[PDB]
Amino acid sequence: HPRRYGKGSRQCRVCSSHTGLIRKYGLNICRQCFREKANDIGFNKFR
Amino acid sequence: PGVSVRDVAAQDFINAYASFLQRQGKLEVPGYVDIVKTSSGNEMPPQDAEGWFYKRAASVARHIYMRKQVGVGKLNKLYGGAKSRGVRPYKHIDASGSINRKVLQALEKIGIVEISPKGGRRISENGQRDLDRIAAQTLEEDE
Amino acid sequence: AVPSVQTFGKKKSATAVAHVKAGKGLIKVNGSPITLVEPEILRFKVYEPLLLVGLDKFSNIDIRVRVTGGGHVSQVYAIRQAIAKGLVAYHQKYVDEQSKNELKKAFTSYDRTLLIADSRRPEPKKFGGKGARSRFQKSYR
Amino acid sequence: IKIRITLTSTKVKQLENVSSNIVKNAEQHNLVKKGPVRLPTKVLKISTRKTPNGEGSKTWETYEMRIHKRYIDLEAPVQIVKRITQITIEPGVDVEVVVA
Amino acid sequence: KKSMKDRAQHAVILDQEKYDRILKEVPTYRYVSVSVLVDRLKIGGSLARIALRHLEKEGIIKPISKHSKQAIYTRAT
Amino acid sequence: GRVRTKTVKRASKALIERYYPKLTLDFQTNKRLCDEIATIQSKRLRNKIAGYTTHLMKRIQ
Amino acid sequence: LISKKRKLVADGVFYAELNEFFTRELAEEGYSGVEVRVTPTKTEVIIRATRTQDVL
Amino acid sequence: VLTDQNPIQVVVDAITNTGPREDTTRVGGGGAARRQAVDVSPLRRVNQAIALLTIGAREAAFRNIKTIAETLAEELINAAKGSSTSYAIKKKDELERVAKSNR
Amino acid sequence: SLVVQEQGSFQHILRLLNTNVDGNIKIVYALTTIKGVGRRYSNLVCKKADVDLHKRAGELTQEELERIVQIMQNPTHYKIPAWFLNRQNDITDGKDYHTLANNVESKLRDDLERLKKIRAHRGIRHFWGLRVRGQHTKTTGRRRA
Amino acid sequence: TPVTLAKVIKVLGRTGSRGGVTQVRVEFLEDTSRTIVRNVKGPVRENDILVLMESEREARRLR
RNA sequence: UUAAUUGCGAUAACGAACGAGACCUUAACCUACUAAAUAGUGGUGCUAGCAUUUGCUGGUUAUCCACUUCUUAGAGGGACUAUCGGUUUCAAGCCGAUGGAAGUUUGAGGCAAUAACAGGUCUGUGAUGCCCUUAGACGUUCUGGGCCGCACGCGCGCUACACUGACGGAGCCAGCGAGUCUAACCUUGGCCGAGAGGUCUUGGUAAUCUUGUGAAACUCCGUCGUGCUGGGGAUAGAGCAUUGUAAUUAUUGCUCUUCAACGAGGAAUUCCUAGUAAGCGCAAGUCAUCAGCUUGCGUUGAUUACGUCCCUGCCCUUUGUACACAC
Repeated sequence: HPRRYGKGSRQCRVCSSHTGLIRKYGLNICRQCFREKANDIGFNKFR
Repeated sequence: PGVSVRDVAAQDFINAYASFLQRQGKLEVPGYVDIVKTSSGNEMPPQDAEGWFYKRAASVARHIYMRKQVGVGKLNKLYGGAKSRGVRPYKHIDASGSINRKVLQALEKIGIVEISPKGGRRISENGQRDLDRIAAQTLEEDE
Repeated sequence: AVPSVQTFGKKKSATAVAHVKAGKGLIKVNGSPITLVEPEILRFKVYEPLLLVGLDKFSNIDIRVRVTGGGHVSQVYAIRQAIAKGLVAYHQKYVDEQSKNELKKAFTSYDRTLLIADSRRPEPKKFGGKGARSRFQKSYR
Repeated sequence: IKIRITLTSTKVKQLENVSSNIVKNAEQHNLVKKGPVRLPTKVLKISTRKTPNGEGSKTWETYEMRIHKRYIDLEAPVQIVKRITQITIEPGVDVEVVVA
Repeated sequence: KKSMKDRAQHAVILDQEKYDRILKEVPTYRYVSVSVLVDRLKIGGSLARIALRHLEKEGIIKPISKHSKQAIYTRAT
Repeated sequence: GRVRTKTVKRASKALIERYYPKLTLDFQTNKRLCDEIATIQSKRLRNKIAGYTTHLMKRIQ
Repeated sequence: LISKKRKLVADGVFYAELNEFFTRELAEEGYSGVEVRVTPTKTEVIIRATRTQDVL
Repeated sequence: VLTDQNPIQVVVDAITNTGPREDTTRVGGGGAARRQAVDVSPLRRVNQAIALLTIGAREAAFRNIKTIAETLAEELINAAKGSSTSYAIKKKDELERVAKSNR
Repeated sequence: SLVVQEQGSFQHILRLLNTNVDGNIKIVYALTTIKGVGRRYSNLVCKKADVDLHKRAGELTQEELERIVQIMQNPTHYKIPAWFLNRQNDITDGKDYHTLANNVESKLRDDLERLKKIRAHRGIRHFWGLRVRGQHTKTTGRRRA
Repeated sequence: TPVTLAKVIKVLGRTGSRGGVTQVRVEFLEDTSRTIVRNVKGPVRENDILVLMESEREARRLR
């Protein structure tokens, strides 16, 4: 299929959503699955 | 007992050295004299239109002996300033690269400093004896 | 060997390590002496530790202080504590007690921050506000 | 043979057990060395909104990674590249063996 | 009401008809400075600095203590 | 609000009724002695139980 | 080769991907937990479950 | 240079002179508000006294050629000696007569 | 420490380039009064004419003002690197020009009159008087018409 | 300006609806051992010195 | 009495539990222990200069030697309100003085009880019940517009309304964080150009290289002048570049010119008790490019309270209720 993209055609790794991405941190996922994942990123939660 | 620039004030030293180059020794002619802003954040050329260069040389020569290994790219952010970017808040803007490059190339053949490896320039002995002797005479000019 | 002691000072972001040794009695910071640290008003403020008992205590003692970090007034606030603490360390290393107790009581009875580090550190900023103890505009109806 | 052992682990109580252990193994025979350096803790800052949608207050959270890294340096001939490579590894602890 | 202003006329270039009176009217002044010259002698701030420097050249007044945009002065007493 | 709570109060009079002639009006050795009594987890709470125990011991005298 | 930061977040999301996947088809097999061990020349993954012989 | 006595003793004398002694308060009443006048503590006296000089010289040197260097200088001597022309003394008597009316 | 006599040559009113020029102020900033010349270009011409900078506009001779303003018509002949001119690489000529105080509004009228004949997006709204640079005017700029 | 010197020993409490007024017990230096109740704005405590414009008044409480 | 059913004490109650407290982290001190060229300090060597007469300022990883005080957290210690005098059945509890890092639970956060909203979300989910569509499909996708459009009214925000200033030259000091592998990020140094920007290389997968992020607010030298003016750049015109398949309703950056309202904003309203507000800047989120926003950090850093329920609200006790979907 004729397609160009190549300018930010990145979706969520775990849910394939082109909504707000955090990215530049090794996760490239959405905020909601980032919330309901737990114990993997920033789990310490001292603060 | 041996006087260096550190033992004397910064302002009177760079003024005495500026008058030294004003009167003795030819620094260079920039070509775009008193038609540039000496930076990008500014919009007015220096009021001391006939000068601003030999005192420019005095400041950079003092600092290149103050610091050890810095380049023109570093000199741009050293003498940068906040720019009134219209309605936007003030942001730091680096100085003009050509002005800092021109004065540095002006002073290479003078001998005030020599090219250093691994980046930057390192002070030569010919260019620091005079840079240090001027401090040994500038503190006695008051009396 | 060489008789030398070293102390250090603190500020909001300024640290002032001081090197004290017995010599011809010199004072300098960053290679520049005391009368050039460029507060241009607080010049007397940094003179304060070394003036209220005179120069008899600095006849043959070289002290050198290196300062890094902090604001301009914070930078100036760093040397006075370093030289005062270095003065105490020299009093604690080479000279007798009768001179030491008089020196310290003159320091403490006048000003606290000469030897007492300030523990008033900035408070972290809170969510929903520009500052630590500031809140956004509500603007309801 | 400049054997350098680098440790990277998150659980602060765990790599210290490893770091103390390798020092004990390196203390055997003579195997001159240096003590454990303490590098700054690289705290990671991930900031997300608690609410998924726009409803609610502007509530913010900061999830942090506290990774602690402490390497050691050893110098000895070829026996130690065989008598130290024995891995005292545990879950959550990563080791990086670099020579020379 | 906010009527039209007076358009203050502090001097910006000196001239003989007004250069002569400074040496005769400034005397008998206990406290002198740059500021009093602007609002009383109707002269510029920069003009006051050079004029006072010229007037102090004659060995009558001395800077004593001076700094940026400020000075203190006192007549011969 | 510098007010004591029952958490330090239940442990205090329990210490007194069983381990009285062990401690003294002293403070820091009271902290050290607390290690030699039934184990307590937090050292921050140890700062308060030692501070409380001497407080009753001033009153009893 | 890659940065350690990118390395310790890559195996994290690797562990998150595996932990999610085990619960998808081994939910009815008494899943408890999955631990990943990093070792040279070999990788160790252990699943905590109840019916060991049924999944064997 | 002018009034060659110690300036710090002059500003102290100015503080004593310009420090208001009594002031009025606020009373609810209901529907309309009324003011009752009682005395003022010396701690509030000095704290208000310094402020009156401060915001009395701010507008005097504001939008004018005169700088704030001598504006504070002329205000403090006027308050110390007593001139009834500066802002500090004018406000001091204004509250004195306000308290006198509602004494 | 310079003392200068101010004889009757001083005048309170100036008239250069067929426009009203005010005196009694610095000549460098007195040239900015005349439209079409800004603060930056003012000091370039003042120093190119080799005239004193702190002299007032009133105490000025004919030769100095003539030398100052003769630059404006043909500055390119007077060794300027030619990046300050307001009319550079014009569509009609392609050369670098500096429109004087009276050709500034004539030039943009010609610029506007050719935008109107072409009926471009940037020209129709300019005739309408609305925004052409893409700036938002839905909630800003209400009190201008 | 007829003024009288006033000496304070005891304090009653903070009064007023806003709470910016304090009930303070105050005595007199001249003709001592005489008790008169007076109000005050600024923070006060024992062993302070105060000056009153008038001496013959008595206000119980303020709003 | 305490911020706290937080404690004393009284008491048809006893025994209790959750929350708070407790707990954890961060910012604080350690010249006490292990310490450390991916941080340094001093000295010994090489080398440069100033007065040379005694010193000072420097540079140098294969020139080494000693140390961790300044830089980093590991085990740890350290203030619990500890003493006096006042107040209290003189019990809880409160106030003023001395070492200092700390006497508003050391400050600030995290977690944060039962029950409820018929508060928001089917536009996060390959989690969704029901209804609808299911093939010129409401499925996916391609081209071009739209979410930016103004007769207008409102809410968070930035420049302001100039002399504690504007402008240009000198001194010019921080912290948080991020950064490329089968990809192309941060970019140092040299050279060219006023500027943006362009070329050749160097160092780094990171306390090491960007980066001492040499930032700004700041002070020193000058010009200006009380003038809708040198404040202010809305408003437009032309030219120089970057991002990208494409940028026109200027993406954005740079240069010149045009130089309007705005001259301290009336009802009313917002935040605030110390490094706090406020002034100022930096890193990150959105990003191929674009901060006037937000999240974190840093610089300078006030006056005013140590009180009250009067307005706006909260908790406990008593009383009244023709309310109970509950003023």
